[PDB]
Amino acid sequence: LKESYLEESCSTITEGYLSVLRTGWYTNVFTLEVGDVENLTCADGPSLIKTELDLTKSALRELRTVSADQLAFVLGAIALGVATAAAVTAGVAIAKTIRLESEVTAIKNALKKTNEAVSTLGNGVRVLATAVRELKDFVSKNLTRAINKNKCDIPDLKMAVSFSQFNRRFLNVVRQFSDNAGITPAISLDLMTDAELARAVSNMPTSAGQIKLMLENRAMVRRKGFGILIGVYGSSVIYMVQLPIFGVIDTPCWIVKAAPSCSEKKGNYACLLREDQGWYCQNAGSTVYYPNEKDCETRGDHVFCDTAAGINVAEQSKECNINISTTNYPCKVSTGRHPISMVALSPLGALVACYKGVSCSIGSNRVGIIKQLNKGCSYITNQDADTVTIDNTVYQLSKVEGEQHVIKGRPVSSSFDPVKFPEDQFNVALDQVFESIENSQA
Amino acid sequence: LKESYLEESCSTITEGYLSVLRTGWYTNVFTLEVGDVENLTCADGPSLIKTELDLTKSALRELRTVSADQLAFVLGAIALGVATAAAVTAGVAIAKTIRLESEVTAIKNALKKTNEAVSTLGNGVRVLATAVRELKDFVSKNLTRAINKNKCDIPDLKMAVSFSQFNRRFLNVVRQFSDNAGITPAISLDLMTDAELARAVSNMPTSAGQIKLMLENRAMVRRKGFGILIGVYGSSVIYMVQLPIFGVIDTPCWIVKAAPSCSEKKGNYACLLREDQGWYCQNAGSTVYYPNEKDCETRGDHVFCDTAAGINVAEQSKECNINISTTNYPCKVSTGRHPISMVALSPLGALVACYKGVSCSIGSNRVGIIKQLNKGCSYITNQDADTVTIDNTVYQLSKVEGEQHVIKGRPVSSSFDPVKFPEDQFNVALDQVFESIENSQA
Amino acid sequence: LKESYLEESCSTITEGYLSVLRTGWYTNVFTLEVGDVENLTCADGPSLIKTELDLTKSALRELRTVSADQLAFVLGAIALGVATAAAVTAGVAIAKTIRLESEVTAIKNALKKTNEAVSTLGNGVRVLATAVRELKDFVSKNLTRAINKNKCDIPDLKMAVSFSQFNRRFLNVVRQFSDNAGITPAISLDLMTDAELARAVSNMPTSAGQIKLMLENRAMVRRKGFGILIGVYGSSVIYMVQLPIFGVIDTPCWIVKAAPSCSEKKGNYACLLREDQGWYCQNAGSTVYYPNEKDCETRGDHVFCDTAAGINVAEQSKECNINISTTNYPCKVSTGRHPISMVALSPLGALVACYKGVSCSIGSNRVGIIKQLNKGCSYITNQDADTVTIDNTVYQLSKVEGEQHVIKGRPVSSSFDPVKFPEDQFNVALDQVFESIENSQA
Ligand SMILES: *[C@@H]1O[C@H](CO)[C@@H](O[C@@H]2O[C@H](CO)[C@@H](O[C@@H]3O[C@H](CO)[C@@H](O)[C@H](O[C@H]4O[C@H](CO)[C@@H](O)[C@H](O)[C@@H]4O)[C@@H]3O)[C@H](O)[C@H]2NC(C)=O)[C@H](O)[C@H]1NC(C)=O
Ligand SMILES: *[C@@H]1O[C@H](CO)[C@@H](O[C@@H]2O[C@H](CO)[C@@H](O[C@@H]3O[C@H](CO)[C@@H](O)[C@H](O[C@H]4O[C@H](CO)[C@@H](O)[C@H](O)[C@@H]4O)[C@@H]3O)[C@H](O)[C@H]2NC(C)=O)[C@H](O)[C@H]1NC(C)=O
Ligand SMILES: *[C@@H]1O[C@H](CO)[C@@H](O[C@@H]2O[C@H](CO)[C@@H](O[C@@H]3O[C@H](CO)[C@@H](O)[C@H](O[C@H]4O[C@H](CO)[C@@H](O)[C@H](O)[C@@H]4O)[C@@H]3O)[C@H](O)[C@H]2NC(C)=O)[C@H](O)[C@H]1NC(C)=O
Ligand SMILES: *[C@@H]1O[C@H](CO)[C@@H](O[C@@H]2O[C@H](CO)[C@@H](O)[C@H](O)[C@H]2NC(C)=O)[C@H](O)[C@H]1NC(C)=O
Ligand SMILES: *[C@@H]1O[C@H](CO)[C@@H](O[C@@H]2O[C@H](CO)[C@@H](O)[C@H](O)[C@H]2NC(C)=O)[C@H](O)[C@H]1NC(C)=O
Ligand SMILES: *[C@@H]1O[C@H](CO)[C@@H](O[C@@H]2O[C@H](CO)[C@@H](O)[C@H](O)[C@H]2NC(C)=O)[C@H](O)[C@H]1NC(C)=O
Ligand SMILES: *[C@@H]1O[C@H](CO)[C@@H](O)[C@H](O)[C@H]1NC(C)=O
Ligand SMILES: *[C@@H]1O[C@H](CO)[C@@H](O)[C@H](O)[C@H]1NC(C)=O
Ligand SMILES: *[C@@H]1O[C@H](CO)[C@@H](O)[C@H](O)[C@H]1NC(C)=O
Repeated sequence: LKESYLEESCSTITEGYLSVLRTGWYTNVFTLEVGDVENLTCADGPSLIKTELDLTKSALRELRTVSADQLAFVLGAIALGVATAAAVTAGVAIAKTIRLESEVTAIKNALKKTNEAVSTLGNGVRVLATAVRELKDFVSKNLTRAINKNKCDIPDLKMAVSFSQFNRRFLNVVRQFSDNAGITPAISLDLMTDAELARAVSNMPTSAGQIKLMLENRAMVRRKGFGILIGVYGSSVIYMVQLPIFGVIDTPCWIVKAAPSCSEKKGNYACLLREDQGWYCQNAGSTVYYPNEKDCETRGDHVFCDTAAGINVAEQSKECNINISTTNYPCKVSTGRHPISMVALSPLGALVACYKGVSCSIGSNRVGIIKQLNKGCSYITNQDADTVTIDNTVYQLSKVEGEQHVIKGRPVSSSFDPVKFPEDQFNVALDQVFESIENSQA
Repeated sequence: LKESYLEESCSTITEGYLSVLRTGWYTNVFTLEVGDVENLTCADGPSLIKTELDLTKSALRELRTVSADQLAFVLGAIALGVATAAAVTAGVAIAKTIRLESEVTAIKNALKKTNEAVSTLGNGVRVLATAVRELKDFVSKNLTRAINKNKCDIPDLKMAVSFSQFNRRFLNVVRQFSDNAGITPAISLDLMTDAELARAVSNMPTSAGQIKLMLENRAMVRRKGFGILIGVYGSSVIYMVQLPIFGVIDTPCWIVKAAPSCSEKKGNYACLLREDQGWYCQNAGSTVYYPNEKDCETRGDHVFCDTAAGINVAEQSKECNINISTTNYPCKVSTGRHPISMVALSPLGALVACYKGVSCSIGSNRVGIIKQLNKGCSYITNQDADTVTIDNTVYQLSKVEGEQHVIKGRPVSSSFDPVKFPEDQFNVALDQVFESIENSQA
Repeated sequence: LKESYLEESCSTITEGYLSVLRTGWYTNVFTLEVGDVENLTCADGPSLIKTELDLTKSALRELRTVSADQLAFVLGAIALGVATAAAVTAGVAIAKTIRLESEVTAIKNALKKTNEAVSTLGNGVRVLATAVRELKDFVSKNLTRAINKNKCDIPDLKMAVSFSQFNRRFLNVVRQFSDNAGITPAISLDLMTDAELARAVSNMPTSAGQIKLMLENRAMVRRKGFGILIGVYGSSVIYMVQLPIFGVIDTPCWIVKAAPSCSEKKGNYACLLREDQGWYCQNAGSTVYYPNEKDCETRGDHVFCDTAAGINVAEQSKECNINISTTNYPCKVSTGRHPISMVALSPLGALVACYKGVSCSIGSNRVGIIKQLNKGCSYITNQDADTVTIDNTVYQLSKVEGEQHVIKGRPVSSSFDPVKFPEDQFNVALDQVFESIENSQA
């Protein structure tokens, strides 16, 4: 990793990250076979088996009041919530195909002689179909034989404990779908075991290196996917799991951090703040800007981003890290007439905007307070310090390793006359700030 | 459903939705009876029963370090987080009444001879009271008799397994309240079973059709409610569940989507974006605008909205979908001098803002890439395509069925001279953009 | 608590709150000993013990595809998400030290003869180390002896049920880390029991009163901390729990609420809205402003705030509650030319902005609709009413007790000529609104 402190704008850019981009969704349809449990009855009073049977029938009946479909410029603000909404739209759209009675029987037909099969739906979409039959097999082969004419308080406690082991997964699947109205927020271990997740990732329509990274880091696949209830069909619970396809890996990414750049003359301030902070990743000849926090996530040098969360930006947008004052690109900034003191942590350090009214210092976990910082924008290396403080507020630096570089330059905010600085601006092109000053003076 | 593409503003409006509005809260107070478990002791070493007894006493003691109260213009930004905060304020306010010692004894008195009773609190609020006594009954009638003088390693394993079945609900109730500091985020199956949820909804102060919809879709009632711990009173755990009352159903709702409308002349751009996107629902003679995402949620043609999340808007606000340029209503927009290419998915299609610098196409799940899109704002029907792409970013269209209509009109952005277009604006009335151009030229 | 209604700005300030500020993180490292389970085999077919053994080995193997690090001006917008990101950076930074093989052996060495030990890491940071050995002890001392040559279908069901009791905690630890990709969102009862949480809080580097408050309210410590997986080392699962250190308590805090202040003349409106809403707390000679919702949380008179979420503001910023029009502090506001009717709930009442187009009233839970409100900004006491409504939207008031006071003053919005009121402003200093009017007229 290589981090550049951009002195002219009180910002950093950290390069050397490797992309892991979610480019598609792989659909794994499940049929969890429960078995013939309605036709089982316990009439000999309270029992361990009766308790497990009553839980199982109550969970199966509860599943029918759950339904996932039919009833039973500020760049960051433009992209906010898009990927999350896009994920639900995609999942609900294919669930509409799967929910058809004919599509379900076709799924069950593909699973008659095996526990896994690749299937194509009526809309031409290819999915993986998986059967889960232990509970049905236990009910048919073992439990029903032991309840000869409705006597469940049998001396075999192994049978009662076996029942509670075999129905645990089905009960959790019902809990997770009933609590979330049919759309789970993630892929639990009851929707998809480790073996099933490894089997589904291996079947994804992408290349070997992508599948190897997803297999070796499948807890992240778990975290980025979700499950949708399709419905109950006979004694089978049918749901689908949307698995993220990380189809592009190891392309260049970089992150931009920024803090308020304030310059003062005669007690008055001119301040600006870069509004292009966040992650950038390249793919197939274009650069995508991911302006919102929840949309990208690092694991070491790799950054996991949802492509549906980004905005395609021009290549020239990188000149905001180069010649922000003179560039022809409309570099986005906000402005203020009064300073904000704060800390913007970087991958390899911290940006410290320390202005009049606060005290700032850097600290060591072994040695304590190292030094007080001077007023202005300061760049602290995580080799220089372990913590940075604004007054008493502690900011713990990362310990990520990499080379830091200072790209010298007079802060653009220093060129402003505070007496002529415009009204506070929010997410405006920087040349519109200059245009405001130049027009108001003419 | 009927979707109109508004060519003059690069936006859509989809009508035909049916409201499900949360209008009130129904309070269900629970007394979970644990029984006399403190006066039980296991002195014969490690045991299955001892393990279950130690879990139960540890969970009961842990519940006393949990407390829910006392210690032991940009329309979207104005409404953000209001409903969530309002829900907690309402729940904490009535929990203040219920937490009184006199109010608790009155609740316990109403439940002496039955497991459910309608009760009125000292503040005149009517609640449902529910008793849960299995664990107390098992402890009193069964477990205590088997521990004759502190010997728990008894040959009866049925007793140990029965204990672990009977205490499971109480342990989960303690887990859910301890992890969330007394205020659960939703209504779990341990706070309220399917039968208890069906009983509470049936007792709600609303009409039959509302109760029928809530009963048949009670997983959504689960998802929109939450639970508050009241405290431990003797051997009884007392909590309350706030259940959403969907008191208004099947009134007209509609959703507005929008994408940047950009017009270019001689390499310069004038762009605007509608800032009135989101859900609108009518009720009792007024129109409520729900500007934030998490506040409404669809299930087919029905949309579930929290009324505390909306802003009452004038009826005339709908003319932004009709005569946005000439209307007297202050239609909210943002502006830019440079284009943003993006996709805004609609219920029945997609708005594609495709401008210089990116490539856009529409695809089919059977046939592949259908066609490249021309530069400008395009409306794609979900009958025309299955996916829309900006460069490599895929947006999956919905498969919702309904009639699409194009309402022709010259884009308002085409009327602007880019050389005279104002500084970037955020959530301003559209006539203030024209006023800025007209004033700056005078 | 003492609440002041500020008539000149349609806002309230509520004083008398006591701070509970998260000032640091205490790290509790765990080694959960699983035991020699790989070298156990069941070859006699299906068994209860085999099922528990297969779950345990599958959970142990699944834990190796989980990794938390390396792969296997608008004040509110500036501070949004800072504390959450800072918490993860701090936790990942110390996990980098703990993940070293030498650091792990040192932790295991400190725990050889005891279940708890204070240890200092190579980076000079002091942590608490905790061992959890029941599952290993059960596997070594009890389970392995019962499987004499791979026969697990033994007549001892006590052994099978004991196994399922002893492995429950380890299975849940694996579930919570696998679902969240190694970084749990909170501290569950399986990461840290009540006794371990009480032991860790008692060891925190803070004063007695802070530890007593944290001990007596440790469910909030649970809610504000989280856990990070370090890895699997032999048969030991190693994770760390970041516990919030509430190192400052009972210093003054106050909250500011606001609603649109609109004045109309001849059918035209001039409106402003205070944009300094939120929590303020004092500490060590400075005032910190917490502009975002999720960053502070009340429990009675105490408010729990994360210090990493705030912005250090000048003491003079409080004059926005005193002389907002004449003060030299740049009091932040937004503006509009058209009114927004809404309700801003206060700790001891409600601000009601009731303008043309809507109807507003206050209600009682015993008596019903009390009275219709007049147009303008109204302050309702929670002693006056139980609910406030805008049209049909109900806002339930709190029942918090305290003294209310009206600080009389002509609304600043009344001083504006609507015909000369500027374009809509977002988060601008109030004197810049006056400057816009005065400059545009010159
Ligand atoms: C802000 O900074 C960016 C990045 O530094 C800068 O963009 C760069 O501009 C230079 C201007 O020369 C580009 O270099 C040119 O590239 C073209 C081909 O595309 C060449 O034909 C040019 O060659 C001429 O000049 C050479 C000497 O400089 C001669 O050797 C040659 O014979 C030609 O006369 C020249 O190399 C460069 O490609 C871009 N870089 C990128 C990545 O865009 C931008 O101009 C700056 N903006 C400002 C300050 O206005
Ligand atoms: C933007 O579009 C909206 C919606 O299209 C539009 O609002 C509409 O304005 C028309 C103007 O006529 C309204 O229709 C009038 O309604 C009143 C009663 O409220 C009638 O008295 C009027 O009748 C007169 O004109 C009729 C012929 O048009 C004659 O037959 C009659 O004898 C009268 O002379 C007339 O019907 C209409 O009600 C509204 N619609 C709504 C829902 O508000 C608005 O004016 C447009 N704004 C612009 C472009 O400035
Ligand atoms: C907006 O309101 C705030 C708060 O009310 C206000 O700040 C206050 O200003 C007064 C102005 O007098 C300050 O009081 C002064 O404090 C200094 C010491 O710091 C004293 O030297 C001054 O004493 C002189 O005046 C006294 C009589 O008023 C005489 O008795 C004495 O002999 C001196 O002549 C005086 O007490 C006060 O400290 C501040 N308060 C705070 C907390 O800042 C602000 O000025 C207002 N802004 C406006 C309306 O412009
Ligand atoms: C359910 O019943 C089947 C059939 O009796 C059991 O499977 C048999 O197990 C014995 C060993 O006890 C083997 O010798 C047989 O070959 C098995 N037969 C078949 C068809 O698999 C099974 O163990 C029972 N399940 C439980 C949990 O007890
Ligand atoms: C707890 O003890 C009660 C009382 O002995 C049990 O209830 C009895 O069950 C028998 C059948 O075994 C019936 O014939 C009696 O009529 C029941 N009596 C009453 C008063 O209900 C109960 O089954 C025991 N519970 C458990 C879980 O074993
Ligand atoms: C695991 O085995 C140990 C050793 O046999 C058991 O501990 C003994 O328990 C008996 C009572 O049954 C005591 O009299 C002994 O003093 C204990 N010995 C030791 C060394 O602790 C232990 O109970 C077994 N665990 C389980 C769950 O059965
Ligand atoms: C219960 O028995 C009836 C009659 O034999 C049968 O038609 C029905 O399918 C059975 N139920 C299940 C779930 O198999
Ligand atoms: C335990 O026994 C004492 C004395 O008999 C009694 O007062 C107390 O209420 C009992 N505890 C419970 C929880 O019933
Ligand atoms: C299993 O047995 C081998 C050989 O005795 C030993 O080296 C290994 O450490 C054992 N596994 C565990 C987890 O102890």
